[PDB]
Amino acid sequence: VGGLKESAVHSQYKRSPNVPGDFPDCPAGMLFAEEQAKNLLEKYKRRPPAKRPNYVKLGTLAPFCCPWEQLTQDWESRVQAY
Amino acid sequence: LSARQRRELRLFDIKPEQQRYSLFLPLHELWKQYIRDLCSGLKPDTQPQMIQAKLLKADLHGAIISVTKSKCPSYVGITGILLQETKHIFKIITKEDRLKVIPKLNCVFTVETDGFISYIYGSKFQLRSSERSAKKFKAKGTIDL
Amino acid sequence: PVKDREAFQRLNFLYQAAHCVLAQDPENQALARFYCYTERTIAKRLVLRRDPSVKRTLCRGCSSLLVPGLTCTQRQRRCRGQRWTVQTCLTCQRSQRFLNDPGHLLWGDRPEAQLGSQADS
Amino acid sequence: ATLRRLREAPRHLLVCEKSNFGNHKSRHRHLVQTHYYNYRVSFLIPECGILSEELKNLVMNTGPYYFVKNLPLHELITPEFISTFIKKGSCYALTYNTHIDEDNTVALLPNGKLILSLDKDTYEETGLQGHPSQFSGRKIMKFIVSIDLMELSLNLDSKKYERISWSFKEKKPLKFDFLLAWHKTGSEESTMMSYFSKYQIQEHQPKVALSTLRDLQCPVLQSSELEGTPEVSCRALELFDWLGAVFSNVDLNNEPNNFISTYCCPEPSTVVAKAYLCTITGFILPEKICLLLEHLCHYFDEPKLAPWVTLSVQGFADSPVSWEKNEHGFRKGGEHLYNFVIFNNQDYWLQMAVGANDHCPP
Amino acid sequence: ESKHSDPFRSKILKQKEKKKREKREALTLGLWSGPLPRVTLHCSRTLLGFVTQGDFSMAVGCGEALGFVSLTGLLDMLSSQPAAQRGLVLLRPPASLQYRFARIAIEV
Amino acid sequence: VRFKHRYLLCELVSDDPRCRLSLDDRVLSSLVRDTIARVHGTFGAAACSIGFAVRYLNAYTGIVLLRCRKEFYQLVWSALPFITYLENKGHRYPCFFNTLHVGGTIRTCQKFLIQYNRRQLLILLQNCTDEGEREAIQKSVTRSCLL
Amino acid sequence: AVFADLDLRAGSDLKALRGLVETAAHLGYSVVAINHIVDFKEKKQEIEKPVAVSELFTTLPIVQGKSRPIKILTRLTIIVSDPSHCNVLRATSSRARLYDVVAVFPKTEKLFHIACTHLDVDLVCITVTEKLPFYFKRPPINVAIDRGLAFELVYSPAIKDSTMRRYTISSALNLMQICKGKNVIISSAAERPLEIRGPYDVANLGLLFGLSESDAKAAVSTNCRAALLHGETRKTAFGIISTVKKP
Amino acid sequence: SLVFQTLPRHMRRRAMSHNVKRLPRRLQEIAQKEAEKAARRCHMNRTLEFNRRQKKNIWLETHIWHAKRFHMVKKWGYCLGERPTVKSHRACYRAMTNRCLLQDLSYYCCLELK
RNA sequence: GUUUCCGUAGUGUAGUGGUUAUCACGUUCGCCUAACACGCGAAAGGUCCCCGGUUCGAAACCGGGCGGAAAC
RNA sequence: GCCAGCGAAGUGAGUUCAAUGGCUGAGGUGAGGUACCCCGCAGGGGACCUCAUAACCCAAUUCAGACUACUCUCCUCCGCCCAUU
Ligand SMILES: [Zn+2]
Repeated sequence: VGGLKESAVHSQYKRSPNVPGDFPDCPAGMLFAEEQAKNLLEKYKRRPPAKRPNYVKLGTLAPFCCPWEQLTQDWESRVQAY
Repeated sequence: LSARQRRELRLFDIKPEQQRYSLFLPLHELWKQYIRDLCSGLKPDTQPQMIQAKLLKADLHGAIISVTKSKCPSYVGITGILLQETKHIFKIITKEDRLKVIPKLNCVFTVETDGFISYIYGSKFQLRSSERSAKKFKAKGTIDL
Repeated sequence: PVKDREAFQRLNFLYQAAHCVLAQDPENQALARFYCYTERTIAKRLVLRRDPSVKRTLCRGCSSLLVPGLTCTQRQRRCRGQRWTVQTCLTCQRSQRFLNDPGHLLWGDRPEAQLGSQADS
Repeated sequence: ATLRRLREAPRHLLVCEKSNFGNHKSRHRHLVQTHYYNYRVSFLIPECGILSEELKNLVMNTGPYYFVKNLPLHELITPEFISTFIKKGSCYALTYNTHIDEDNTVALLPNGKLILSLDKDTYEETGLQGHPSQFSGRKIMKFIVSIDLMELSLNLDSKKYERISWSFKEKKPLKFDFLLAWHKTGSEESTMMSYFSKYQIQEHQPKVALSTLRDLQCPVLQSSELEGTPEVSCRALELFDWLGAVFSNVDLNNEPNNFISTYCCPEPSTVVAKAYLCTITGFILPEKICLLLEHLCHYFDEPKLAPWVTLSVQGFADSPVSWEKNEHGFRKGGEHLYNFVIFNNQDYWLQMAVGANDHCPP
Repeated sequence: ESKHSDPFRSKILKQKEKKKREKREALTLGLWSGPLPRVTLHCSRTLLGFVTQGDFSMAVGCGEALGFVSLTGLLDMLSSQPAAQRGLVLLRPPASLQYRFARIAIEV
Repeated sequence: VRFKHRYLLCELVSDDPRCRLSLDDRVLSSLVRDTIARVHGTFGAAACSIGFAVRYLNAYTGIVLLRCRKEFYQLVWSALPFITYLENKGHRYPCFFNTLHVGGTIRTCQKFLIQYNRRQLLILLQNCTDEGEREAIQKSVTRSCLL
Repeated sequence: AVFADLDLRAGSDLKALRGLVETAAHLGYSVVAINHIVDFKEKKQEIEKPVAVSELFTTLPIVQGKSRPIKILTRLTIIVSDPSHCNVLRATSSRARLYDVVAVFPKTEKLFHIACTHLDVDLVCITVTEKLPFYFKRPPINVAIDRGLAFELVYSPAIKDSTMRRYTISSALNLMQICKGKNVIISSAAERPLEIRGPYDVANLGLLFGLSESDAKAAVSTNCRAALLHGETRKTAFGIISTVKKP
Repeated sequence: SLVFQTLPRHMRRRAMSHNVKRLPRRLQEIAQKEAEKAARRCHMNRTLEFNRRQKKNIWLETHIWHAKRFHMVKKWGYCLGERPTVKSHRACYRAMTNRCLLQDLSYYCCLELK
């Protein structure tokens, strides 16, 4: 018998998104992604520097999955403004 | 019994800091006649291993000290007699009135007797000096200074 | 009394060192308290039976060996029966009862004056 | 693990720089004037059988240097010694034959910074503010204290000066054998023999060895190529290995026998008939090398038969601080050295040798 | 990936030395409320999509990611390639700097 | 509180099979420890002697298993090509051949010996083509299914 | 950083003993110590007047370093094999307090454990001559590194036979995989006037042993300082050293 | 040559030395021969204890099965089983394409509309 | 992985349900003998593995750190 | 106080005569330097070069928790002494 992590591999190997908060909707996905952002930010401040790789040098805002309030507004600003 | 003995503190105040340090010399004079009354033989050839062993449990309150080695360069060279003696610190008073606190962390103190000079490595000598005279001074380690 | 003979010198030295502080400068008694607190601790761990004539001046509340003799209040009064000499300091406010009477001078010579005639070499 | 460290490497570094003497931003003067200790000064000129008389008088006038036996440290911090030599010039001090990882070593800077390297038995007894220099695992054994004497000269009655002056006189006596020298840069000229009349001071002259080598096989160089073109020019790395063998009397050919010497000349080369050798052995001031560097820069004022000349200065194996910040240690060898390969078109190669535990400035 | 300049480092020693000054907005190593110009053009390769379920698969036998993109990110790439293979689109993990290519295929 | 070992296999491939009958643990320990002192010096002769011991040897088969450390496996495994002239009462010239250097782990070191043994008898079928020997192969297959 | 210490095992005459002092003063050695071999068969302990350093030396040692006189000290190395002989060594704590640094040479694993835990010695001699195998256990090593005990890993294989080169490199590499190299010193017991090398060359024989890439230089300087200082706290007392100063 | 380590790795309990009753019957007879060679009580109504604890979370009927051998992490709803204490990450997929598996999904609510 | 026990002059070991350090062997000396092996008396010799804590006082009691030993 | 187990394939390391923390190169962070570039507020950023990255320690069925041995490091709370205003 598995658990919630075994309930998480039930959908990601079946190529369907998970039902709690992994699909972005307005009332539900914004509350779980913020709850997802509260767990890894606590883990980010837990580790001292010179042990973790920096994120300004390598990429962008990550692993915090909320730029799509402005990312979907940006890809329409690239096409419709020309 | 714990907090009731610790109401203000047993610590000094501002006014006994200026008590004209040459008047603390009879406290050193009392200690100077105390060492002569302890072994009662000094001059011809009398057991230098005994002198350094009786000072293990001896109450060295009111004795002159001078720091000849310490890990801090600022601690080295401070002279004066001591008044308090706590777990790993002991408070001394120096020349013209000012008191200084030197910790017993990693340093040695030089105690001048009449015809003897004994170094006291302050890294092993700690832990509430009333209990130093009681028990448990065993052979452990070196003092890399 | 072979190894314990060294221990008698370490107790009366710190007792006398508290008198040398108060003989030169009174009203600053932090040195007299710590020298009595170290004196009581050595006698607590290295067990010695001190005399009741000196020990009744140490003021066993925390520590004051000379302070009630020249600063605090030691007077005579009659509480219920025989009169009592009450020794009370001004730090921990504890009292020690000692009765002074001519009817019990035979018992007053029992703890202290009997060892003056029986302790032989 | 046990087989890796038997064959891996020691730490060594080389920085090669090409530049121009006529450049306004060139640091050929600043790197020599701020290099503090010099023992071996050797220069080579190919095809030179008759030396110029101006350069010959410059070799014989590099010193002198003085040696004082059993000089204490409190003598060098008196206000009489500072106002005589330090305030009116640049005085140098180096404790002779006291190795940097064995005993105490005291050095003096021309900026007035008495930077001394002490061990653990002395750093705890003097009581001077310092910092660790090289980590030997966990037990730190060496410490270096920097004492700026010029900032103490403004306030001689300050608490910083009386802490240091008491630490040497009555607190810790420390006598040494100093290699003393002074550059005359003052109005009132007073010799060092008049000041140190009590101790055993001896005036020493630098050893001058003049030689002439014949039939030397010099490589082919291009100043605008450091890595070396194939079969046309040579690499600047290959000349730094070749140059030490000429000074060490090693110029041989291929000998297939029981004693094969596998030391080939860097190719392509050119047979050069004459080669002038010199060796200036002594405590050399860096200001005398600056008059030597500018004379070799003015050596190509006339059309000479030599394509390039040599200026190589080797420092001590006992210098605490060189290049203004670099704490030179001693881990099974390692010495500091710089080099000048001066060409006819005012171009030079700067080959700086870095020891075992040492850094390098530009 | 070519590394990017970090001008936010000068405000960190400004923040640490001010915090110890006032004793005697927590933006330390990757947080800032300025997300407007980066979504336009920040990285070398233009980023368009994320991955929510990122793990290696025991079914196929290799890395199988699962995430979300936009339509205008797809149809800008799909208009550029009417020729051969089209779903060959690189991905970049934030802990690394190595672009790795996958095969986009929408199975509905 | 334990040491990490390395176990290397060897195989004597030679003609004149009287050399394969003259194999012993006293001779093999005096052969390998001597030829390290002939190729290398006294450093590797004793650095590969404090953990070196023999554990597995079949004179009829010809498989040699040796012991060595994590820090000194590169000296034994490099001394293997330079082992010639096994001197005895006769004239013998063997030469060792490695199969797979196993990092410790005796169990899978014996597993590789099984898959090496199974591939040797299958090739031996058509090349030999003997009626009396093919019945002996059928005795090897049947007893292996009984294991 | 007191550099280039030694442990010499040679006494038969003053002509060969003074020659080892002048030879060690030539290369790099500032402090030279002399051992005294005491066996369990003879049961003889000449402690009273063994050397007379100030009497039998000509008053002026000269090194090429700081030109300081050599701190010539007298050490003791006892060949111990039976537990009925170590009881005499345990009786030397109050009878005869001489021989400033005392080294012990164990032969039994029951006797090696008490020397590193119970017996108060300064250093432990580990030499292997003529087929002497000995297991190195980790609990008697892990206590000795915190106590301050060091190990005289004395090398002298080039005297008589080249087969002794194997038994020095074998026992040392058994120690380096176990002790991890915290306090292990190396020195040469020299009886001939040319059996001593320069201390810049000794530091690779400890790197032949491995032991570090850098602390092999500190195995003759730093670890020899902590091993000589362990004999000073054993000589007078462990916490208070009282010295008589008469100017 | 050990009997206690002959058992399969899924069937290993470290309390085999304190009480022998955590072992099978046939393996106990050898362990009785090996025994010759080799905190307070609780008296409270546990039903009323779990009734008080149910005021905070939801506390399903099978919580006494799951919390005993799973890592319990509180979430947006109640605490439910997420990861097993025994390492079974490769075992859950292996018991899903070849063998059998079942879960406890009781947080899925239902809305009846008459 | 598992369990229990142990650390005491030089060795083997008692002892203590907390305030004193000892018995056997061996050494030294003494008794004895022309000089002896036994018997017998007495002395030298203590980090009671280490630290903390409880208590008026831990060889002991408790806690931690090692160490050692008995067997599947 | 006392009473309850299952020999059956395969642990996001799964060894059991007991595998595995690898090398080189490029970074991160923490010191040091610039004859280099850009932005023009003396300033800042980028580029390049040198160096530190450890100690304590080892999986044997697994997990949670307490205790103990720790420093290349980061955060909080302070002490002592030196020097300055
Ligand atoms: Zn009071």
